[PDB]
Amino acid sequence: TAMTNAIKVFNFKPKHGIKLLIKEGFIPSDKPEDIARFLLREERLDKAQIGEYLGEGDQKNVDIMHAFVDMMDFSKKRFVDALREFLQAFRLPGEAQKIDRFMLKFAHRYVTGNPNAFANADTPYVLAYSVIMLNTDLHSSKVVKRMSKAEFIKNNRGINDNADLPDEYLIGIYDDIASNEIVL
Amino acid sequence: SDEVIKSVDRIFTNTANLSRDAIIHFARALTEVSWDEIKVPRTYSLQKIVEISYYNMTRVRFEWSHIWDVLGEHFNRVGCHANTAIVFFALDSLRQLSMRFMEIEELAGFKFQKDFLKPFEHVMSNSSNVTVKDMVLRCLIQMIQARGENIRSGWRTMFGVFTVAARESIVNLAYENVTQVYKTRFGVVISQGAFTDLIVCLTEFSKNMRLQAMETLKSVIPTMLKTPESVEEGFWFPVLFAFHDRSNALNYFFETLLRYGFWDILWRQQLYPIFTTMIQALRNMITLFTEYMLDRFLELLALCICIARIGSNCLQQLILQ
Repeated sequence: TAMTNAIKVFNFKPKHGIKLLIKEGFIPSDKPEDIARFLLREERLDKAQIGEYLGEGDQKNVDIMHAFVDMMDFSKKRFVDALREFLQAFRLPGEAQKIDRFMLKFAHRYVTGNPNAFANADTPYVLAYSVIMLNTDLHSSKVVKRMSKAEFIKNNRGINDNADLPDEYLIGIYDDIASNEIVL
Repeated sequence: SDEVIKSVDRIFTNTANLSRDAIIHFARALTEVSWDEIKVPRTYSLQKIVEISYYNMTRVRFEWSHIWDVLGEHFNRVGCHANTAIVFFALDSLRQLSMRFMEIEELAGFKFQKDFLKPFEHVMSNSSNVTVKDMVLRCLIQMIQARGENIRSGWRTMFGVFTVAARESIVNLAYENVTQVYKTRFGVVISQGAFTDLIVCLTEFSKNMRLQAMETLKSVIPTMLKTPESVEEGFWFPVLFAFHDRSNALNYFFETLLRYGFWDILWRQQLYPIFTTMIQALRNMITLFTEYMLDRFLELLALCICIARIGSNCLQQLILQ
C-alpha cells in the first residue's frame, strides 16, 4: 500500500533516492550486496541513472558495483553474449572514467567466471573496448567510410600478452556485431 | 619570469586532459628529449616525466598502459646508463612513483602493476653494476615494507627481479627478503597467482651454486609443502627443472622423489630425469609403487637404458625388483 512512489526518487536524484529508499521496504542492510540485489532485481528504475550511480567514483558506490557485476554470471558463455548480458542490465554513462570502471570489473568477472578463455584479464578488457567501438561504428551511418574485418583484426593485433588472438574468434565477434546492435 | 614559468608548468599540468593519440606523442617527445639530455648531464626532463606519470595515475587504464609502453622503455634506457647518479635518481623516483601507483586498487587477475614494475626487472637483467642492483633491491624492499598490503597482481615481475638477482652481496639480501615475504605473506602470494613465480625464485636460489643454496634447498620443498594443508604439480615441475639441472642439490632431488610416495601429466615430465647418479632416481622410481596403466610404459623406460655395463647391471636388478 506504499513504496510505489519511492522508486521515482532515484530516477532523478540517485543519492537522495537511495538514502530515502533504504529505511523502508526492501534493503534490510546498507551493505553493497543487498542494494545490488534490489538494483538488479527491481525494474522501473532508469537504466542511465543506475549506470551513472554505479559508475560513480565513491568507494561505497564502487563496492556496490562490484556486487552488481559479480551478481551476474558469464560462466561457460561466449564473450560477445556475456558482454550483451552485461550491457542489458544497465545503460553505461558517457564518461570515460565510468565506462572504464564498469568495463574493468566486467572483464574481471568474465575471467573469474570463464577462465582459460584468454591468457590474462587484460585481454577481455581490451577486446571489450574493441568490440564496443566496433558496435558503435558498424551500426551507425554517420560516417561514409566503412569498417571492415581486416582493419579490425589489424587493430586487435597482439592484445593477448602481445600475442594475436585466434582469427576465428574475431570473425565470430564481427559476425555477432553485424547480426544486431547492442542496445539498452 | 612569472608568466613564462607559469605557462611551462601549466603545459605539464594540462597533460591529464590530452587525448590518447596526443598524449602518446607527448610521451615520445619527452622521452626523446630526455634521452638527448642524458646522453650529453641534466635530469630536468626526467623530473617532468615523473611529474606527468604522477598526473596520469587517474587516466583511463588502457591509455595509461599505452603511455607506459614508452615511459617504461625510456626508464629501461635510463637504468642501463653508465652514470651511477642518474640511474640512482631514476630508480628512487620510480620507487616513489610505484608507491603512488599501488593505491590504484587493481582488480585481481589483471597485469597492470606487473607491467608497471617491469623497468626494475629490465634494470636487474640488463645492468652491470653491483651497487645499481643493490639500489633496485633496496627500493623494492622499501616498497614491500611500506605498501606491501596493496601489492595486487604485481608480484609476478617483483619476484622476477629477485630470481634475476639470484646471480652474483646481492643474493644474500634477495634471499633474506624472499624468505621474509614467503614466511609473512604466503596467503597473499598464492592469492594473486604468484605461487609459480615464488617457486621459480626459490628454486633459482637453490639451483645457484656457490650455504644460501642449502638454506633455500631446505626452504623450497620441506617448509613449503607443509603449508598448503597446479599447486602440487606446478611445484614438482621446477623441482625437476632445477634440482637435477652441484651434487648436493642433484641428490636431494632423488631423496625428495620419495616424499610423496594427474598421474598421466606427471609422467610426461617423468621421462626427462631418465632420458651418473640417476641410478638412485630410477631405483626410487620403481620404489614409487608403494596402477596398471603405469606398467604400459615403466618397462619401456626400464629397457630404454640398455656406463652401459653398469647400466644393464642396474637394469636386471631393477626389473627383478
